[PDB]
Amino acid sequence: SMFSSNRQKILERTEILNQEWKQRRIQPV
Amino acid sequence: KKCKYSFKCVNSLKEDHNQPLFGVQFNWHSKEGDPLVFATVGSNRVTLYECHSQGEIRLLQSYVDADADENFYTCAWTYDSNTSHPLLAVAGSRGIIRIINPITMQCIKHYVGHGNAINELKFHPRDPNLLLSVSKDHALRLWNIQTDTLVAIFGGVEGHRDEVLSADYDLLGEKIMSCGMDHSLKLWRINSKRMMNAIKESYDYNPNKTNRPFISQKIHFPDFSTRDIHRNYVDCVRWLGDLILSKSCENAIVCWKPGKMEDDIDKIKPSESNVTILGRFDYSQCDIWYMRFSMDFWQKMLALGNQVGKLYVWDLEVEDPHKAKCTTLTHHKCGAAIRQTSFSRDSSILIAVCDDASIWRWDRL
Ligand SMILES: Cc1cc(C)n(-c2cc(N3CCc4ccccc4C3)ccc2[N+](=O)[O-])n1
Repeated sequence: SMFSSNRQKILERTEILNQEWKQRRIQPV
Repeated sequence: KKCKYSFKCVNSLKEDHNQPLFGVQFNWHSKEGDPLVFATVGSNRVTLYECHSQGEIRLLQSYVDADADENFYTCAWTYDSNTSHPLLAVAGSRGIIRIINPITMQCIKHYVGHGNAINELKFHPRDPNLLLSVSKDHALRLWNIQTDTLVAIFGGVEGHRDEVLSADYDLLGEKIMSCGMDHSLKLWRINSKRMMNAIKESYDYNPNKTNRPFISQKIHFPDFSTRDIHRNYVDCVRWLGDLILSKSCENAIVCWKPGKMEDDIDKIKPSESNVTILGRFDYSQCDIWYMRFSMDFWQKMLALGNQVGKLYVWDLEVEDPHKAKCTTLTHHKCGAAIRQTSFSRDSSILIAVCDDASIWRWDRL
């Protein structure tokens, strides 16, 4: 469906962002 | 299926200025394990809070703008690409972007240029230096905050004809959708050869190597435009994968896409005259202007506050928007308009800010 194809796109793209966040060490506030 | 998500109101407070709070953002850049921080903006103030156990909301620092007539409408978090230090950009009625060091509450730098109020600020999801501002002057502007340059101005011949109220980058940061008082939603690709080059040139700009000022792109033409979704001002827009969520005062957030049902977002022609409406997330009593909806990082939840203090939440993993509705979050003491909400990066906490300067904390069960 258009739904599952869209959720998969969100899943893969948020994963790319999450992996970039994981490699970062932003100092606390 | 059905929504499973449940929340509990664990705390609330009211800021001493008693003015409407228009914006709230958790800092999603803080690493796993580090404390959960969020900023609120309203009046000429920017306030930072830390979330602790047993619903404690701890006040960290307060920023009071020198201009007592300033009304901050928006904020966005970023980080310094060199030092890893967090940064907060804020803007509002004066049309000035201030970059604040959140650890000291000092204004590090400011950007003048918009002809009027700035309604929204968004940082690029892959590049922390690329800041987008949308304005009452009918234009969007893209800034490179490392070289202090104006990369591009999105407006002009086929740009917005009235205030731009909202904008959002897509997940990978290849395009922006904007919307505003002219009832239109406009797509602006930033992965075009022209824009990628303009971004590369903003980084090459060295002022202690040249006397000439930096030349910004003037992007007069969007990659898609529609006035066929809403019949009034469009005050909030977000990407949902390749689809769009947008709202007017019709007591619905509309899910739609440019072109016909099967059309690829990246194959859409600038002259594309069709749109496909895929669904509506219906709610009530949110017919006043300037009310924003939000999603969590994983885009599994959609939240929106209404004019009487109810907080609607939907599960985006449920295909039918009607079966996607979760238990509305209500508290008998929360009666003022909820302007914006923000989920913590892990979705464990939902903060709501109100017209009466109150802050509401909801913890996920
Ligand atoms: C005294 C008062 C009450 C209100 C409602 N404002 C207000 C807020 C904004 N914002 C803040 C929230 C928001 C949410 C969605 C889209 C754009 C914006 C921009 C703009 C203009 C006005 N204005 O009417 O001057 N000022």
